[PDB]
Amino acid sequence: QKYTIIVVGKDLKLVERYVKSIVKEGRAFGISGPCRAPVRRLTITTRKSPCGEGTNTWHRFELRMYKRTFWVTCGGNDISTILSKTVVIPGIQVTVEV
Amino acid sequence: DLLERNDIEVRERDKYTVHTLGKKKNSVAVAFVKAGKGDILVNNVPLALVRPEILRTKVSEPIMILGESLFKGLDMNIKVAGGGHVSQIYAVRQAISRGVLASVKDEAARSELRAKLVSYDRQLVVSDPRRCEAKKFGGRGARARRQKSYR
Amino acid sequence: RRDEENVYYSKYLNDCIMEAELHEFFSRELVDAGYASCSLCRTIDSICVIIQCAEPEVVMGDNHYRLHKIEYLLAGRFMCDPKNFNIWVDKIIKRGLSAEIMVDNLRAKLEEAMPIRRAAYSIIRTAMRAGAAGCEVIVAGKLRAQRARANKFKEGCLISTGHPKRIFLAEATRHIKMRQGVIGVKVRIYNPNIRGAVMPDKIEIG
Amino acid sequence: SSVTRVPADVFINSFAAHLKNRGIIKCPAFTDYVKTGVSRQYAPRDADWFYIKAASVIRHFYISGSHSIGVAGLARKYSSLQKGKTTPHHTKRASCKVIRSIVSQFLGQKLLIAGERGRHISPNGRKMVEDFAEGLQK
Amino acid sequence: MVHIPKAVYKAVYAHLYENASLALKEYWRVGNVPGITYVDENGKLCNPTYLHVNCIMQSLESRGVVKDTFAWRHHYYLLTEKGEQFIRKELDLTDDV
Amino acid sequence: RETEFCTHIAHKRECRICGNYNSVYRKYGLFICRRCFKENAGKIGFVKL
RNA sequence: GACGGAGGGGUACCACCAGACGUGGAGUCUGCGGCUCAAUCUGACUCAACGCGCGCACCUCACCAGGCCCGGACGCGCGGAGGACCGACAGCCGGGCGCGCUUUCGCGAUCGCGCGGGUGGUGGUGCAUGGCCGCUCCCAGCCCGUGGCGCGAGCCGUCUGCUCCAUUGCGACAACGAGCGAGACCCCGGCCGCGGGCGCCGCGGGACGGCCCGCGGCAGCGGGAGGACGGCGGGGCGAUAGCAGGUCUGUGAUGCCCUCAGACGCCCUGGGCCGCACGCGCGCUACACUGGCGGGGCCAGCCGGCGCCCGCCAGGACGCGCGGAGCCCCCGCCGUGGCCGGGACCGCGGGCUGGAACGCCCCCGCGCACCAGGAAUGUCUUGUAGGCGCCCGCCCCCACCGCG
Repeated sequence: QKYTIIVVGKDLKLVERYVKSIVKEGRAFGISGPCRAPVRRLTITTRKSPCGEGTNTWHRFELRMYKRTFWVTCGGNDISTILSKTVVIPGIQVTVEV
Repeated sequence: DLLERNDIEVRERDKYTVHTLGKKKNSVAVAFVKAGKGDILVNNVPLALVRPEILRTKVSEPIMILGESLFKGLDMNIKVAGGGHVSQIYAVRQAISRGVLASVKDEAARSELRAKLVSYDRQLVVSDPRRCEAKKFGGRGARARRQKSYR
Repeated sequence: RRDEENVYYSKYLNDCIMEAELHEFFSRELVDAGYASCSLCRTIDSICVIIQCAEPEVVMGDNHYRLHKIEYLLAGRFMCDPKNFNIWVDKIIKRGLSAEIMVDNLRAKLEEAMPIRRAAYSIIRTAMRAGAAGCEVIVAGKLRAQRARANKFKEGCLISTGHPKRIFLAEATRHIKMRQGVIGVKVRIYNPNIRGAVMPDKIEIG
Repeated sequence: SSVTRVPADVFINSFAAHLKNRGIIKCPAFTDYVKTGVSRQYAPRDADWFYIKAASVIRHFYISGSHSIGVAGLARKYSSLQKGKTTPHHTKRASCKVIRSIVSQFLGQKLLIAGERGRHISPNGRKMVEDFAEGLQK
Repeated sequence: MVHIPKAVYKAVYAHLYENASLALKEYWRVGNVPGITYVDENGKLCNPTYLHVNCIMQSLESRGVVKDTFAWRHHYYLLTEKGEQFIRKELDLTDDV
Repeated sequence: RETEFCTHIAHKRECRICGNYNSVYRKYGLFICRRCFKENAGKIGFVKL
């Protein structure tokens, strides 16, 4: 059975290692090539000032969300083996699907 | 319409041998040459029929620089997606010239068609990047700011 | 080629704002144990918080039940399964180098009413000893007067601008409360030796 | 290819004339006293407008190839801006009831097929669009 | 003066005594706290009013049964030892428990 | 006072942190004060650049 | 140190030059002033106030006209079980809510009262403050340690030279070494690979004043070339010392302070911020034919849903996952006429959103000024000005707004 895997990482460097680990754990289970979802840019522009006094300077805050595409043809136990096998780094999105 | 897998998705089989591109002002064009009877079509529309009627001459400049012999055998299929009307005619010209260059690229004869075309018109071969700038706060444009009331 | 309604992104957002609510609860909860960095990773409805801290003993304690009661409190608040909320507290090296501990220590030292210059001068020493080349302490407010002023006591060279500033500085802001009024203390600690890389302009040429 | 080689506007005007003689469409009563679009405040002065529009809907469906898109998509193709406001001008879509009443009429005459969702040019209709283009070619 | 129900008073006390965890989001009269269920005299397990519960939250704070660490518009209460003994007496519960 | 208290129904969207009912900025589902967001957007991971 | 209608050097479209396209003059929009009202809530006023504090029917909301209610916690003294507290049928009053009254059914210590101490507040003071921004500050400035110099305050370094854009360098010197700011970094872009796939997106190189020629110790200067790219992009971060600049009305940031049970607490209803002789600031639409008209072609990007019928529309019913501008281009038409420009106001209707228009949308009307704008002024040099559309924020509805 083939299971869909999606990983969302805010920091590109933190997901960069995770994608390298994903190939080095599921190679026998034939993990899919890591297509990268186009960045989802969460953008908030807020006036920098607590008040509205002074020039209207704007504070731009952006969270870039990166996502990767993975599929593994393996047993029900085998995805769980890769889920334990992949490098665990904190604050990551883990997806198990059918 | 922006740099997707659209480049090869339009045609299945009918393999084209020479691939070329022409991209300016966000208008990107992918040109595929099967080297048949020499006819050129852009976006399913024959190159001799171009939507701007004055800008058919701009599109037919690569063809005007070299003799009929070069285009006698080069069958080009072009696909321009995105950008704008004028950025699409400008893109077409760049792609047609990349197609002639790709036919004679291995020989030192690539130099002859690059010199003649470029000398008559710059950007026939090259593509001037000139991308659009970003609006900044306090203005309606990158170089334009709102009128100042006092002083 | 897809339906653009992926809610994975929205879930990611609610874990970030959970840490952000936690970061503030832990600040009220553990000013005694020097709460500092917090991260959260939940794999499959597991939930694990790594609180890098100055001291984990007040957080944990006998039977690690103080930690457990805090874990229950958040399991109830975030409506997660009770006891499913799990936290591991780690002791941090170079207590002086992390300024969230140093600013916390200063604010509480200032309360005992010690000399304000002496307070900063003692904190300045423990950061330089911990290795920070740049140490900056600024206390501002109505200090020993009915008028505002800012008193910067600084030992060493600190970068103040640019991309290195974001990763090579430890600015921590705390708001002391006093009968006169709030006299906020700000401590910024700069480490060129951050081990994450080198200063962009530092040419070793050895 | 065939109709694509022909200038689409030239083909649209010539085919609309053919559709009227061929009895295709047969314009409804409401179309004489109606102005296409919420943006246009003036009715078309062409008097053959419901035929010129009907060449546009069926030939644009030929351009769909296999899309099977609906009436609102075609309405967007003929949309323009609403003026007459102190506020700046904004694009408003064409009136759907006119567009619905030609795509339904074309399917009713079997020139179009409702495969799923909207409509794509029927094989019987596919000959008609190519046929007229061949007449234009010579 | 609020006629706070004894059932709602005891169930909240047990929830705090057992979990040392009560989290009360700021709320007005409308709405019901999620996580507490009380027996009606009509024999029904229900959800208690946020207002009555709020006065229980304030009675335990004014007793000293809890420690307040309010953050981000959410109250945070941990049971205190002096309160731990007190809750047992009201709930008719034992020290060994 | 059961009828009087809170008879009127309306959205009362406020910042999660402050409770102010103005500038809620729920653009991405964040019920966040614009002034309060300025205070704590670093933990949410938003970066200035 | 600051000033000079002092001298010499630089330098910047928030300076000018050559220009551009505007404003000011008209109609409207929004803000500000005044005026007026029960209230028309307020901040604030040269740059650095004036569509600014991110969409006021209600809520917001702070203002006003009312109307409930306590949510005064705990302690202490005192009171309390057939009752501490309270809740309601009808009738009436009051828009109305056993609010309250006539009254008479319920109800259960949850607590009544006096004192200490709460409790809140968009009440005040930003001349008590923190934090945060604005501005000084298209500006390169700031500064130890040791040595020198003066009784010292203070100088020297930290420079009357030449170069940069730049305390950018180079060269010389009672300085000699540093440091921070500059720069560097970072974010994107255009280019070229290496891999990957549902998604064009992960990782790297590529440009450095190198090369050529002149000129200068030099720093560098000005041309050429070679190349996507050439010599401060298009951003972010922005030292030091400050300003009684602004914000206590963003908050469980806050002192002092004020109210606190007929509350300056909170809810509920109705109004106000949008009232208009008038002055001004930011805008939007104009003044037509380099146009309106409107029948087709047709291309977007931040990035993105549609189908089927019903309806002139506006919308709606019904199901499903889908899917893309204007300008311009051609062809008609009107023909220099306040006209076929302009759409401000007004009168019938038809929808929508909500609990409610007093909101918006549309259809038929209606046809105000306005025929290129005085003194003044405002921002700009490549994908730039301008023209032209679109998206989101705040949003129930709604953008002439902001950010894109």
